[PDB]
Amino acid sequence: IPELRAGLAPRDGRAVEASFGQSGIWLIDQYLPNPAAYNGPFFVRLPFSADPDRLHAAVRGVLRRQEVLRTTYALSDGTLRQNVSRDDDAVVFEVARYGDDKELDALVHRVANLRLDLARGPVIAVTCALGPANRSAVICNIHHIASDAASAGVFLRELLDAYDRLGRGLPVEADPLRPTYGDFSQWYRELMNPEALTRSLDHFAARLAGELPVLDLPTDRPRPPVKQHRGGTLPLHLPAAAADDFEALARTEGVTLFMALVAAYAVFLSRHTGQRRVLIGSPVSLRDDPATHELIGYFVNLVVLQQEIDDRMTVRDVLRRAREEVSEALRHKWAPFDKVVERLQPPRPLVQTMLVLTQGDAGRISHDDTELRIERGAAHGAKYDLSLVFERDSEGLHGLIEYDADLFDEPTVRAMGDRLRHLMEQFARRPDAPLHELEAL
Amino acid sequence: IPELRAGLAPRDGRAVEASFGQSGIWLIDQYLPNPAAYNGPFFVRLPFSADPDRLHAAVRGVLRRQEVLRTTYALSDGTLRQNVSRDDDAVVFEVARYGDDKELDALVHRVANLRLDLARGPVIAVTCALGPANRSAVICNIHHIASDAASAGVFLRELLDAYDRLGRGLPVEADPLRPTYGDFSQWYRELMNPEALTRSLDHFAARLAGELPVLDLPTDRPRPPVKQHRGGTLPLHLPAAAADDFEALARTEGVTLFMALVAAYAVFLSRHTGQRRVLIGSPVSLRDDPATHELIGYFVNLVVLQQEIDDRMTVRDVLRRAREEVSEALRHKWAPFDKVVERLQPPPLVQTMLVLTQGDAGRISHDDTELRIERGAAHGAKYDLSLVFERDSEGLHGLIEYDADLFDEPTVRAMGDRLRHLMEQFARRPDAPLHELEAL
Ligand SMILES: [K+]
Ligand SMILES: [K+]
Ligand SMILES: [K+]
Ligand SMILES: [K+]
Repeated sequence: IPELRAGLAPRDGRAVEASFGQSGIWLIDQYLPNPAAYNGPFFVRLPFSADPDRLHAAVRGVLRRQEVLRTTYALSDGTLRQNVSRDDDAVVFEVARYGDDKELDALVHRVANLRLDLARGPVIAVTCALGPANRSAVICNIHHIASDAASAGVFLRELLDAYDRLGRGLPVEADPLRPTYGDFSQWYRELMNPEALTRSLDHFAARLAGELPVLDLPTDRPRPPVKQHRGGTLPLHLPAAAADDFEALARTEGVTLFMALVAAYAVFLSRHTGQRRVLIGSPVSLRDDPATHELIGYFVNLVVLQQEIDDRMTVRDVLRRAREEVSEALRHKWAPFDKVVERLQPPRPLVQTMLVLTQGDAGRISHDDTELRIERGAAHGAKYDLSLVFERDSEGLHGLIEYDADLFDEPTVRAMGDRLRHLMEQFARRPDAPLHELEAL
Repeated sequence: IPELRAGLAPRDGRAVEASFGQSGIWLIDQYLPNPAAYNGPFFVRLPFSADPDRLHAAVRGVLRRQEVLRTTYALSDGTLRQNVSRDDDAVVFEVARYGDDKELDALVHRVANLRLDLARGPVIAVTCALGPANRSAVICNIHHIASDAASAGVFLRELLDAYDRLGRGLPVEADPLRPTYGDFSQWYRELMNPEALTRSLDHFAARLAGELPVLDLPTDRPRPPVKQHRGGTLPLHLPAAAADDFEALARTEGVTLFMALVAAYAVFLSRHTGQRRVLIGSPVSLRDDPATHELIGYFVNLVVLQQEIDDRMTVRDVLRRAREEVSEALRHKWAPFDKVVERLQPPPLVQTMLVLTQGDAGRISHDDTELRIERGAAHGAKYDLSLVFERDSEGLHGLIEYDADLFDEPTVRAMGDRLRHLMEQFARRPDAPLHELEAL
């Protein structure tokens, strides 16, 4: 797998083609809300009161060092292109006040519900929120065509570094040795040469051949003709003990934590739908190369995982079947989801639910000897029926549910969450047990 | 002024043309937020824990009795039509929970940010919010084309009444003797016959002739090429004392409270813009006839008020000049705003607005206890800023709705402070020339 190098894309001024991910995203954009909350608008509470003018000047420094934040999109002869502008002030900005968490959440909602223009920009909004005493907060919305979950950490590190440099009178400018998102976009297209792309597509086309199941969850309402794009969230409240045991199960059985969650979630879905086969989408990070680790952009590909469940399999059986499914999918993870879709020709996609695992250390930023936390807003467009979003660090494993309120009332979701965390507790307690001997509630 | 009668529009099934207001609203409709907060998504805290299934059944009863909630819109031969459906379940509904004010505001925000489809519907969203103890809340979003500020009280009275009737096994059905929004729409077109419409348009075309000023407020940011539809709100915090004196000022000088607010706001704007002439829009209620008082719909027309201010006029001068401008404008208030705009051909007309509601429309009685109608704070900032006043039994108060594309909040807080200061001075020195009312 070749290394990403700066200058791969023409540094002459010619506009680079959008990456596989940007192209799929641009196609669907209808000025909807952010599809998901885990990778959406965010904020960080500061243990000082930030100066608004210098914070704004720090933001312009971040735009200079982060080329995707100055990028708009347009078709040029049948090809979508990334048009980079020199204007480091293309940000939707405001200074506002709050006195408590409710007032802060009101400011977050305003930022989170912007519907940014991809043709003209800006693609980023920032609010400098002034709190009581020595408190303040930065609120940020980056359009998902220009970001992913990890981008939030990148943005805040760049912003706090620029803030501090500008305070010391130092300059804040682009790193010419760092690759851009345009370089990564070209690198991705070179990686997916025609033979390598057919090979990876061929894999998923074989795995997902035939009549695929459509997730059949019990709902409070039928799917409406008009989607209203109204997402809810609900924390799992997975007990710390059960969470620690679930992590212990994973390593004891030789599976990653993610493989374990995928298996338990598949069992949960199989029970609730009465369906043997379940499909779970997962957004896999493409940040393998460390040259991507300080770049804002869409460094993700959605990968489809298929599992077959029945209640005579044991916990250990499903863990090991998830290990094989995840292993092969990750081996072909560079297959762009939208080309997988095009190759499969479903009845117009593939997946109606998603599972995500983040390392909680990506939501932790050190600044001036203190630790800061990246917090997500709760509002989203409910792209899927429901998405399980897990985060694990040394301090423990925890999760939340993002759900489509067009289908579910919140107590239904709380009941689902209640069964899922119970199941996960039984998984760790009885790896040898057949699933039918794991009793409900 | 003819009476509104039920059956004015054919009860045969032929689709009535949209009202003047609905037409203007439909033309602009993209998929933007509610333009303003004062007339936007709302909620009411209930002193019991509502039963979700019966509350949903109550909502279907309101749809049956309130025909605009079952209306969608579509052109048919160059004419916008109100297509009424019999589906009393066309509502964006959910049941959700809250344990404190923050969690409730989270449920309000989700309802408030829906972008309802005018061609397909639903045009209404309702959330049955289950709180702690024996407490709950109803959260509601009705599209601007199908409502006005007063509609929220109509909706909630209908809802609580239906809820109780369904509890006692009684039926909840349409009142055939009550006119519909379709009747009002046809009544409005008959009222604005060609001669009567030309007369009212002629009035505003003469009053508003020439090069109109464009509100020139100091902003923190220039007006952006891409509007982001990001509204803020800021409470004015008008002291009870000054608010009472201000009301007392109005009565003593023989002007309505609204007239007094219009004068003080115009003075405030002239000072902040450096402009002698200021235009203020005001949404005027068209619910004169008591036959409209239990109807949900857009019963409003925007009217443009023009005022000339300089600092040698006294408080009493601007009060009496506001009296004449408002009196004449109200006399021609049926002239549809969009037709006034078409007649004037601007390069619309007003960049700011003033509203006065009677807080008795924001207060409803249920089983001996009084309930308050509360507005969300999110909106699309249709105007640079809008001053929203409400006068109830407890006093007079106001808030500012503002465009965050232009203003940071501390700028708006400083404006609200100068406007509140000015209004106190108005009441203290009605004889004084304005140049003797010093800032701060
Ligand atoms: K502070
Ligand atoms: K505030
Ligand atoms: K909740
Ligand atoms: K309750």
